[PDB]
Amino acid sequence: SQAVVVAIDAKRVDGEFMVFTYSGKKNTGILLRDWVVEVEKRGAGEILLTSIDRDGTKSGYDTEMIRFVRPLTTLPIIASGGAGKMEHFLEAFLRGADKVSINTAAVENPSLITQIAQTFG
Amino acid sequence: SQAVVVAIDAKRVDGEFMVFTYSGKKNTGILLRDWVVEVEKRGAGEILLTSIDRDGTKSGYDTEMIRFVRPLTTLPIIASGGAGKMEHFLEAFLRGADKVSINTAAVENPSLITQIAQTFG
Repeated sequence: SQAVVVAIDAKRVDGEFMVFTYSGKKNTGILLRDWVVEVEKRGAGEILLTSIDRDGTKSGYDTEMIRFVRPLTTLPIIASGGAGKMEHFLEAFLRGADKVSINTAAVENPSLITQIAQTFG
Repeated sequence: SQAVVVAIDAKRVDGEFMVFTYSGKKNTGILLRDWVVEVEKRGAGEILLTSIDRDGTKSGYDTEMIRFVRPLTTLPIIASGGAGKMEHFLEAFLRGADKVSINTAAVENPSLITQIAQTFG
């Protein structure tokens, strides 16, 4: 299972977390709560959980979505989308994320990588 | 280090692999070869390597980019972008990817998750 990462992009639609495909543009009609479980059962090794609701912003990770997903699966959850500053990483971990993903934020401030790794491993 | 995933989006510009930010839209001017090394030194636990050149296609992962990155770092590399069918996963692994990421391909054919996990773990 260690070989498979499932990336899940989700956002709020009418009070429900829905899975989106095609770079966050197509509403699949599949509930996030159902998909997370199925991905675990099928043998995914970790989940890359991207909130389309926070992706591209610097407001922090979507901690409500992390909280929602945490009790539904035992897999490692990688929080993605929204990171801007050091306090955001602790916040994700406190909601049950196992890992944090950074991209633009890392390029623009490489020291974030160092700071997370020295604090959290 | 296990806590940090660095996502790197890259593509070819004038014969060089360049790092892009802002969902693959801004050319940073930073070479992929330099950035991979720096991310390793700074303590990233794994790299999510997305080829903007194959993302959103179903042609396979960008195996040339995986080959290019493999000898530059010892970190686990997650191949991302381009997956369409089972033979693509073996191909990525054979170029040195440690993991494969799937998203739209998994939603559209959940059995891919099962098949990768039973074959590769």
